[PDB]
Amino acid sequence: SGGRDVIRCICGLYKDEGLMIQCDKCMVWQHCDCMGVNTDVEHYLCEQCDPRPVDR
Amino acid sequence: ARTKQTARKSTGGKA
Ligand SMILES: [Zn+2]
Ligand SMILES: [Zn+2]
Repeated sequence: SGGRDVIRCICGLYKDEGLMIQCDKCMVWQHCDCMGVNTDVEHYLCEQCDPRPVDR
Repeated sequence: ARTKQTARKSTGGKA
């Protein structure tokens, strides 16, 4: 109850590396660099749960 | 934003 261990990044690369955040909805992990996350965000969401501009 | 940092290129295995 709490775990999930799902690496769903825009990378398309299933790899737990670097600093990763948890998408509040789908409870995945994603690399801060690609999603452009701030780590100090109130609640982070992947581009699937909440479409955000991704220029990578 | 729960931040789990798992860098595993050279330093990803403690002890
Ligand atoms: Zn990524
Ligand atoms: Zn999501």
